[PDB]
Amino acid sequence: RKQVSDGVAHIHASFNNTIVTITDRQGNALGWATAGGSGFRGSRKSTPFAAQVAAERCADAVKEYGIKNLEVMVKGPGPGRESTIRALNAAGFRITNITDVTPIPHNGCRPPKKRRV
Amino acid sequence: SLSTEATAKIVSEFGRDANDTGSTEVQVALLTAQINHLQGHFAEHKKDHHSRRGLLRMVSQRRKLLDYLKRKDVARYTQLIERLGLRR
Amino acid sequence: IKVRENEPFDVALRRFKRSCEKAGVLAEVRRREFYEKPTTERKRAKASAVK
Amino acid sequence: MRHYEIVFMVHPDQSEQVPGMIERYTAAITGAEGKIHRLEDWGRRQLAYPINKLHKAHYVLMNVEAPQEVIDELETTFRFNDAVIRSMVMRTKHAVTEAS
Amino acid sequence: AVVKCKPTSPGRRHVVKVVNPELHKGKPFAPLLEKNSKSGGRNNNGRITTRHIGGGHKQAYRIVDFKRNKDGIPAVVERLEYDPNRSANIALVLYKDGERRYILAPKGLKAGDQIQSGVDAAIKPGNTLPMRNIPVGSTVHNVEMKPGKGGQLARSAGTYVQIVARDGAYVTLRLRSGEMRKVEADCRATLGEVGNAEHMLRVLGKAGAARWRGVRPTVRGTAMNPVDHPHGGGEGRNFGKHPVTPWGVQTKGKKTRSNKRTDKFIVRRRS
Amino acid sequence: EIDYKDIATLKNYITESGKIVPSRITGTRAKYQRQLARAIKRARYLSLLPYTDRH
RNA sequence: GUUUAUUAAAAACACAGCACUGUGCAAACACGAAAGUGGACGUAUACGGUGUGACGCCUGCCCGGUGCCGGAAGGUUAAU
RNA sequence: CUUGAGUCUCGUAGAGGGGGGUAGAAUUCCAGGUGUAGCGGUGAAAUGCGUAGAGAUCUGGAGGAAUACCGGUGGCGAAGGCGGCCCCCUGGACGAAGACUGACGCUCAGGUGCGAAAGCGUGGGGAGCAAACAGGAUUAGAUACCCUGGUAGUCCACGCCGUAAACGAUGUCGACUUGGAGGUUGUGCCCUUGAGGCGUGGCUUCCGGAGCUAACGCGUUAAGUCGACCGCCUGGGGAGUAC
RNA sequence: AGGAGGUAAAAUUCUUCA
Repeated sequence: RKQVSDGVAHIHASFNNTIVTITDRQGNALGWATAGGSGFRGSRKSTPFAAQVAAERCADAVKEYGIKNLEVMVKGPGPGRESTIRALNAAGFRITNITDVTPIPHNGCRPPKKRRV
Repeated sequence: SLSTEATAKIVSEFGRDANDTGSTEVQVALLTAQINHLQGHFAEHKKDHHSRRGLLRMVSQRRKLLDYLKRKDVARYTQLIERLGLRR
Repeated sequence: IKVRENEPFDVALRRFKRSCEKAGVLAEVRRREFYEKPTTERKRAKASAVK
Repeated sequence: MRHYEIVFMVHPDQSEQVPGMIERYTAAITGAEGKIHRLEDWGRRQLAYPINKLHKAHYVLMNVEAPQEVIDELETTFRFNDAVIRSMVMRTKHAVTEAS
Repeated sequence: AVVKCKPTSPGRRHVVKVVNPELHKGKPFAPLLEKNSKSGGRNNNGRITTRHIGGGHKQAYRIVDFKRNKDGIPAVVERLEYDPNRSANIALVLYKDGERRYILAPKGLKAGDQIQSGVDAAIKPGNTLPMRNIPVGSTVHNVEMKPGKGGQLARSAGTYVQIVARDGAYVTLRLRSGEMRKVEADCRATLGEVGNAEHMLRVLGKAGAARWRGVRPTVRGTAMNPVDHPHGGGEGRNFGKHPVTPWGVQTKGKKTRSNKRTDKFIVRRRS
Repeated sequence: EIDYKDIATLKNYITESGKIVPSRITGTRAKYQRQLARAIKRARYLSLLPYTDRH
């Protein structure tokens, strides 16, 4: 089904799990893959390696469309922030662009408090 | 804060001449002018306390000036209250 | 923020984040709101910036 | 009677009406013995960010020495006029010329 | 404007008047009036179908137009009148043709405004036009469910609807109840909010203050006897029964909605 | 610097992200610093200086 | 204020108020085999049911049983 | 009479105050397209959410509140307190000279006004956050710390409350007394001929003298050295309570 | 060398007079 070549790599790494979704130049998502979905529960997925295999997981599910090259928009800090884009490149994808889209509000909502540990 | 047009105008009505703004009558005159101007200013908003003390300071200022004038020459005092229109 | 590499290389080389955003302004507006407490912190650090 | 920057931008579609705006504007001002020391029309210029959809707008610089009356009732015309997009009046500090 | 009377007498100290200065004082527009009698909670069979209906002060009907078909014809609001039949206020508008009609005077309405209906009417309170031309999100009241019928949604005071969807030839409206019902955009509507909102700020003050309104005393099922109400009579404040109607119908949660015809026009029930 | 329209002089006082560069680097003066920043704030509003590089 | 007309006029009932819940219109509900009508020529600040009963301070603990509001793998299961 | 204290001319800087608009990002809610068994969360899990299609992703819309970067022992005000941008209205402070009034001054019981947050009354609104409360964990016990939800409240108009570690824990005003390093705001002079050079005022920060103090320390803005006036304390608990 | 980020989870109590 289908046969694209240019897409996007919307990754969302956090302090718990890293979700990677390979979409097209339209933003409809062709296939995704999480660090937790491939196992690794708790601190297991809270590591850069969890995102590494996660990328390969999303890769081995989107190549069915013949995705040659695709952009990469990083979102959310935490682990698997750099190792993630380091996988797609080694997966055989022609990296083109890499832009950051981490939601940065100009001081609006009021963040939580409870964290006394 | 009271255009320079009104200020110079008042000075040439109470004092012997121009540049005589230092006169007691001139001061109490230019002060009351604002007290009546800002009078309408506070008529609106009414939530401007910071600028309220200023108006009060202006009145409390002329008030002490009246006691002084009334202290020295009494005639100049009456001829001022009836003209300027105040004290009741 | 963004990087448009040339051709002869694949390495990230995106060490720009470690000089602006990344966490220099993210970690700040992450935990407590502080408010007036920062002043004491900056004043304390500024007191150690002399010697 | 003080100075006002005034720098609004008309929608690219209503660019033919722009030359008319300056007419009524300058007219309403001169009507109250107003002034005018500068009037520039950079024309359809590029935008920095997608404002209210569409790219590139029609900027029209201005500089008038009108009183704090006819100027206050000027924005009401801009807001009511869906044609123009943005609007802004700035400081006073005497008058200027050319530049930009 | 809300007013709180003083304790000049019992049943008058708990009264909170809700008057309006910008409200006309006198007789309404005769040309737009009719009989409008009072039934009494009884049908053609003379049987009291609806309980708690009786008495009340004599009322008259006000010819109000909810369809708003006068398109391309501006109109000026002459004044604002009180409509007993409803909880909102009516506005006697005068179009440029010389025809007068009553309409649910919106929130930001005044005497001397220029309202108009049609697929060209400017997006403002007091104007009516199909939702197919009204921008999404626009708070609208007196919405219709069918193109040509008339406004039936959000007609009370302080109430309002908000368009929040499109898709196809329909649009989802966020009813004041919190439910989102789908209605074909072909249906017209009036931007802005309905009449006053201080209607819910009322508290009457006394019992007789509710009698001349059309409401009669309320009897409890526990006070009545078993032969009259399922809750039995008891022998000193007793119950032991389940909160039901005087006909054997569960209550306090027991839903009684059966349609299946308009369920499709529903997205998310209230909450 | 002395104005906001002179974007050709305020474009070298801001980083690539649009963030206003501190006086610690630019070595600008004191009074001229706030004025320089005040000018940028005005330009940004008039869509003269992008708030962020995300655009 | 109302009530056992004709042994009980009371602490009973009603009561403004408050709360829960049902109801998106051809409403719920009710009178009716049906039509139709009432509810309402009203539209959630509306209406119906229930409970309590101005106001002031407040209204705790408990979901097994009996109901109600949902979900659901498996099991049993009518007509045919 | 003029040196105190004021007025007047011109000019300069500012999150000072009040009112009315406006812009962007993000979060939440909602809708459409694509997509599918996970999502979310923690130290580890779980409650919760999802086959009525979440999360993720793309586009659009509404709403509330707060204004990233600038931003700093930086600025302003009597104190409390005060941060996007623009308009309107407005107080005070300060500087360069000259002129004028001529002690018109300082403080001040009563009294009066203002006065964070929280709370309360009559309404509206309500994204996020979040007492109480509800449901999961931790534990010997957990009416708490932790997690998932969440009302009042926070926001706005008006009317009250007038309470704080409301502090610089130092009342206000005036005069005098060795200095050094910076911030910030005017102004005079000089090939402006260096982005400066040479002086003079207001305000502010750190350190440091004498001196002062029990010590800590403060230290030209004093707790130093003096003068004026008001308030207040006389062991702690009782008690910021009782009448 | 200057700067930024990251980096600890909970775990009580111990008579009186010298």
